[PDB]
Amino acid sequence: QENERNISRLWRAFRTVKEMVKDRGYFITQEEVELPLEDFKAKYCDSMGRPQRKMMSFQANPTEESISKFPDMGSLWVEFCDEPSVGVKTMKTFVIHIQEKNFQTGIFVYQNNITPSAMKLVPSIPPATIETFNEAALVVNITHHELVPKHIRLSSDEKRELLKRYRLKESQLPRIQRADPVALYLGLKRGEVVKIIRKSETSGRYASYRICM
Amino acid sequence: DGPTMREITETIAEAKKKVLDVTKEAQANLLTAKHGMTLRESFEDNVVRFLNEARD
Amino acid sequence: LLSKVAALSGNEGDASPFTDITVEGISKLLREHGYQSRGFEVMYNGHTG
Amino acid sequence: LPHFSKDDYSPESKGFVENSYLRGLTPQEFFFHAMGGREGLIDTAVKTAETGYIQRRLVKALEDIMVHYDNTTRNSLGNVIQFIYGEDGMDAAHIEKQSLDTIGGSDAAFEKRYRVDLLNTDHTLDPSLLESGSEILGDLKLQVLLDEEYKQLVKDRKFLREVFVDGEANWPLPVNIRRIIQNAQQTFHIDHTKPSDLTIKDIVLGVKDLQENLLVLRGKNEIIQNAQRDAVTLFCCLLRSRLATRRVLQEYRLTKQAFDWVLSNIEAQFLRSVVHPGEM
Amino acid sequence: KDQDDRDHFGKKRLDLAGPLLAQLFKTLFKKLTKDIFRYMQRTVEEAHD
Amino acid sequence: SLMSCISVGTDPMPIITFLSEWGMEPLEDYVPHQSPDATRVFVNGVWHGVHRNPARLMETLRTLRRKGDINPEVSMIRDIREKELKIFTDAGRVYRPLFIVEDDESLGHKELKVRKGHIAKLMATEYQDDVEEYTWSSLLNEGLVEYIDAEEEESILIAMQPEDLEPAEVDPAKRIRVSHHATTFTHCEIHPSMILGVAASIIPFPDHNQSPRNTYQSAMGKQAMGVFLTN
Amino acid sequence: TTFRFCRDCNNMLYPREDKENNRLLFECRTCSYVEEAGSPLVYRHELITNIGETAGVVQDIGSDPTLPRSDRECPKCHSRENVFFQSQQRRKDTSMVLFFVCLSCSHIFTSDQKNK
Amino acid sequence: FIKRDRMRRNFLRMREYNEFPLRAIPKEDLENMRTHLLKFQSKKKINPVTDFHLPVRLHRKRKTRQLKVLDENAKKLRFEEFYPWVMEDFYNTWVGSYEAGNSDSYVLLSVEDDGSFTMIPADKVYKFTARNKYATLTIDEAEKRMDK
Amino acid sequence: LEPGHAADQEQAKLIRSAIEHTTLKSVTIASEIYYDPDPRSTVIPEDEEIIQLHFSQQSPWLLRLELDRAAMNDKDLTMGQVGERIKQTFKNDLFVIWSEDNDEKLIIRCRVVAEEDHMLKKIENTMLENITLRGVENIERVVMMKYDRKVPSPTGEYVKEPEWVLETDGVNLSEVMTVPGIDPTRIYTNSFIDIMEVLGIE
Ligand SMILES: [Zn+2]
Ligand SMILES: [Zn+2]
Repeated sequence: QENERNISRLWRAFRTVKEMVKDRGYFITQEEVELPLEDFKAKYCDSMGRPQRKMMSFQANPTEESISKFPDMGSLWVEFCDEPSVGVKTMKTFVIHIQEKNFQTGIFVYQNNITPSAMKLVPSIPPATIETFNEAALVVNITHHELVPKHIRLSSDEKRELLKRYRLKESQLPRIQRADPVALYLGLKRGEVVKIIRKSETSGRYASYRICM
Repeated sequence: DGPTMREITETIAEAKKKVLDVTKEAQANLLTAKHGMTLRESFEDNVVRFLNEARD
Repeated sequence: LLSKVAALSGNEGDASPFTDITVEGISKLLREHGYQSRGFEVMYNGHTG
Repeated sequence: LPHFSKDDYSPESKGFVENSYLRGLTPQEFFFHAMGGREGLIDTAVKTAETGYIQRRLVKALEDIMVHYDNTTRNSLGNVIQFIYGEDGMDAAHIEKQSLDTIGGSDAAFEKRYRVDLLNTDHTLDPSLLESGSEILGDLKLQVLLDEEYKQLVKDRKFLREVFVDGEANWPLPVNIRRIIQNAQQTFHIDHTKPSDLTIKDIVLGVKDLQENLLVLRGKNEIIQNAQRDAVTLFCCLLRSRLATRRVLQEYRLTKQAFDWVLSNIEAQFLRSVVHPGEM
Repeated sequence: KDQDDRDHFGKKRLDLAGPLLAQLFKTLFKKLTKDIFRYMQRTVEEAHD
Repeated sequence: SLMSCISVGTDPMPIITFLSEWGMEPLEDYVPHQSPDATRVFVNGVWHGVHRNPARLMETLRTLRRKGDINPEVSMIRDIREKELKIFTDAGRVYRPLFIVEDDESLGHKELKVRKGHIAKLMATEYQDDVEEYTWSSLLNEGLVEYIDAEEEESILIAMQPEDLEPAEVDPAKRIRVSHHATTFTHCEIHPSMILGVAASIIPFPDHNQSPRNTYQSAMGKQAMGVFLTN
Repeated sequence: TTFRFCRDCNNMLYPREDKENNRLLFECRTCSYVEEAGSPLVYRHELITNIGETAGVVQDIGSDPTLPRSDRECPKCHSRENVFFQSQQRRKDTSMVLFFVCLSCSHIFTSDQKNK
Repeated sequence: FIKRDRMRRNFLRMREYNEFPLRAIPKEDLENMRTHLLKFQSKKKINPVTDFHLPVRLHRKRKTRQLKVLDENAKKLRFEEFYPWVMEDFYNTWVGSYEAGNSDSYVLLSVEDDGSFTMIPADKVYKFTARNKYATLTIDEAEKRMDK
Repeated sequence: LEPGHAADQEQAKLIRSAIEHTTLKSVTIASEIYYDPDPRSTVIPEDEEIIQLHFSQQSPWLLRLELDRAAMNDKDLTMGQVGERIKQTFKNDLFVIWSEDNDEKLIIRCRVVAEEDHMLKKIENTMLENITLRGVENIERVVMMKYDRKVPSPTGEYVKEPEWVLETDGVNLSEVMTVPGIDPTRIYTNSFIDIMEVLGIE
């Protein structure tokens, strides 16, 4: 019943997560993404059958090519949360633990909602950041949708080349907003340029450039 | 030409006849409306359908 | 057309909107005066005759 | 109308008009038809009055945007809107519908058209097509070229499938090719039943070369050349299809001067089809 | 019952010259009357003429 | 429209008075539960009371209008389903004349009250210029023709042509018509063409034109040249 | 639903549970008047409502000239002279089922062959 | 087909019981007294004043030269009589109100011991509330409670 | 719908059943309130069968209501799953009974553990309006449409391939997007504002 269905939703979302994490350039194998629902249920569901999220939380490491292009990029930690509404104390734990392991970024998935205090404490560890996603929001990866053309984040060197070649100021680029689902998805930050390849019905391949607000 | 005229005439008349039958049916509550469409909606919809078909 | 008849017969026509006057009725009247019953008429070009 | 008893849904009552204008209308018909006409005059006045006030907004918003020499389409502030006008850089005046031959057709008929294999007996050219076809037969250097070419076309079909989902084979593109061929044929009196003097290395290297002389963005660097390619991508895919070796020799029977002059013109008109910077 | 129709013509009254001149002439004659009264106050309170 | 006219209105008092004498119960005695079926009675939106026999009442009134006792302009209505009888002596209503059809006859079915005798009695007047000058006022006092507003137009039923649609029962050229099946016609239209205004009246055969070409003609006909006045 | 009124207060009676006898009464809060209930029923909403369809039938309805006439015979008196009209309730989903009204016995009988 | 105007030429070429008397009282009595109907809203049908007990009573409960606005005699007199009457024992209380529309035509027929009658014209007509039945006067306090 | 199930009409009907907003008022013919002090025994002679079955301290007031069987059909429902819904709505404060599908008259009765009526009649509204029986909110009148779809053949030319597609009135994109059994990739709405919100700027 409801238990089973909830398991299903949680699984699909979990798939989405790995997908995004690979897209950011962290190493996960195709099969590791493609692990079927039955295997996942056995791996993280208890003998009663209820799933265990605290077992699901896991580390992501950068792919070699990624280290090559973005040397600064560090490893990532992913937590889920079992609490339906996330407590500030749990948030504190996540903050501390990440600072402990010295990851460059962190990701926290919540079930329903989080106390405003916990949200306020999120920007407390520069340069490290905390991306916060809702479980129910991640159920379906958006990028697989037809209307969403492929995105690519860029290296500053590549960027300075872009601006120089078109003779542009950053302001003059078409702008994209941080709250954008895609922006969240790739975990963009301000002044970071993305490339978009949209398939055109006139040119047939049309590049484009945008810059987070 | 006349033979065409009478042919048009009947071609309309039968259309009216169909409409009349739809009327009798729905008056007798024997008509079942298309889902999402109210009964009288489905009625008008049909009647107009027949009519434009006739004119064409 | 109706005018063309009124012209010939010397009786003004009744154009009143809703009546029993019918095109065929006119056509017959006109034919009686010897013109083509639909009002078409043979014309010659002015330049070349 | 007062002339009908209550709850009369017959189409005579609710306004069906049976008589044609030639026969005239009964009065309760006429009145209805006047109601319809009035609706037609009213809405027409509204649409006109409103549509103009849209025309003004669309103008005032878009009035400042022009196409700079760099071919970026960018408004007053210098803000980049499009990195290449219309994404292919082509003036809407010069563009025509054209048939994409690669996108449509069955697997088999497609291969039957574009595939040329000298080693296998199925798809080999008839030698009388071109003067040297006999000695050409079986030669490996050429068969390899044709292999690369054919693979190119196939992978292009894989592409166009991904671009156009429904696979509509007709799209606006510059430079009507069909008319160029026809003009050339009639021009030089291309004579069927006689062998061509075209070599295959002549054909393939002719096309692959001509592709390089189609230019929109003339900048020299990685980024620009990336755009230049992504700009001419589709049009190229059309071109290869129309100039495919089989299609050239079997159908058009072009001679040397014919095929040359065609390559020349295709590029010549092409460059005319690029937008003129300074355009508003 | 249906929502009442605002455009039912039997519920619209037309106003020709008569009703118009009635309205306007009313407010004129009020203004007139009132002015005569003011004049009476001025002459009686001031005892002139 | 040509025959349309605007009501100049009259005084309600004589009507309101007249009602009570014929048995209208004054409002203040009304006990809704005890007299459930009585038709309540409006005059110019003012509700003065009720009446228990609207049928006969409404007959009395209509008879008075047709005698010309009440000014014909007054428009009375009886809504059967609503249990209301409305009256308007008010000014500013619009009304058009019609023939009054009557079932009451020596012979069979219903017929218009106007008959040839009246007609010749009119054209005697017209062609003349014998006595008493039988004219529109006469036609209205004798109850042949009656004025009807849009309100009273609710409760009646109208026939387009007298001799087409009155009697109970085809070349291909003529237009197709409806039937006479309705036996209740209370009123018959004088002539349908009169639904046209002045501008349209000049259009020949406007039935055969698409409507907007009638409109454009209605406007353009106003600016044409032509002799405007003899003087 | 069919609520009564007080005596000499005339006001509507609000239902009062009797906890002593565990039975229902009717109180008038303006006075001491209370009387017994006649049914356990108190409130009925009736979302789907078929009443009002036949509304507006009047003793004089047979005199209405604007109403059409029909030749169908009455099931009771078998008089073929009758007047018909559609459901008086005005709503989108209101069916077009006719209501035939005889001019002899005044009886109301529908045209619906599905449900009667 | 055409319009016929030759109608000048056409019209010229064609043309046990019991009988009890009634009387109008000497007006002196009328001069002394005005007569007024009584009506109750009770719904309690009986309501004879005998039932109403007793003791019965029935009783009603510097500028410079400037402008006055004009008014009628009958209306002014009626308006000046705005203290309505009332009746009690020493408690049941009825409060009346001028009907105002029914003066109209009302003729009184008094049944006297002999079958003959006397007839007096009706002055006014009043409608008596039975007032203060449940006897809660909640006034300003009630409005304040309403402000909840 | 997903490509595998695109041809099936009945799977489609399942999804329509899984989205279109369903309210208790939609299926409710009428409701009525009764005074029945004894919790177990009911004065009503008809319902005594229900008393006999569905049984084998609480409010003296009864709330009772009747459903359209046609509504139970057009919108597929089960008297049980309904009573499930209400039970898991109000939890234990309101006892619940419901009649069988076999019953020619669909009946539902409920009671509760100082002017009780207004509180009960209040709860009646929460029942009709505030209970979403099943499906996604804001959506109405989901229409099955057979749309032809151009799809490559195994032999490579295109083939017109009819498939069942659900048009929809009202828009909530996120949830509908998440519902299992559909194809999240091709989902579409005609209001771009939401496309912007959910799927971003591009
Ligand atoms: Zn009371
Ligand atoms: Zn009968």
